[PDB]
Amino acid sequence: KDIVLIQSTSSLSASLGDRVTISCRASQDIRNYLNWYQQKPDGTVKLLIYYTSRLLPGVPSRFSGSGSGTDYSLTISNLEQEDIGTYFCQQGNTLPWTFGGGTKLEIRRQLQQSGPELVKPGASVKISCKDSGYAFSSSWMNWVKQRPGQGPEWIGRIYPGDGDTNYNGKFKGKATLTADKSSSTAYMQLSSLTSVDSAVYFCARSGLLRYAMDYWGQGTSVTVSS
Repeated sequence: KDIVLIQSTSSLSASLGDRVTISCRASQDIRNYLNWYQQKPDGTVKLLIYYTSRLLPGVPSRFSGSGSGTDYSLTISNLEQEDIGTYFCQQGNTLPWTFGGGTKLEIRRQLQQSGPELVKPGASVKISCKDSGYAFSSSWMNWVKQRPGQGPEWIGRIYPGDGDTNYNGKFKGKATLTADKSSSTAYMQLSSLTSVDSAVYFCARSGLLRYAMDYWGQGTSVTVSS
């Protein structure tokens, strides 16, 4: 079994200025390889904390991370408006990378992806991700699935340099990852689509830390019609 990540609280509201603390739990000691992403109401994703407690450039100091072994947490010392969205943890100890179920936080009382697609059941789609950055061929391009309400799912990755890939077993016969160095574009084809495939798919890069995706595409929504 892949390491399961749990975020016991899936919905929490609070007032501005409030101290907010979100818990993440792993089914096995993930040796401090734990990250936290923020997804704003518009669906965009961002890596906030990596390796349990390291803030990424530009994150506000009101964010911190704690924990070890199997128990981790994210804390916002005083909630701000821009802090609204959903928070997902993710383990980077063993492939496939797995994410928690997300915690939607509310207030009480370079990666350029292709457009949305609508398809009939059983049809296939090939979507793209153009990276304007200089590390396209020297980084890993990861892909993530997000069904409305569920936690993201790491589908697999590809190293544009030599075309090597690493898939999540669940999507092996489902996804085919390819890239193009001359155009700095990573492609993902999803075959024989079912209603279970309707979702938003993200491309996200990693390089310095293969388990933490620090740059994300805006996401492409694929809908498998009735």
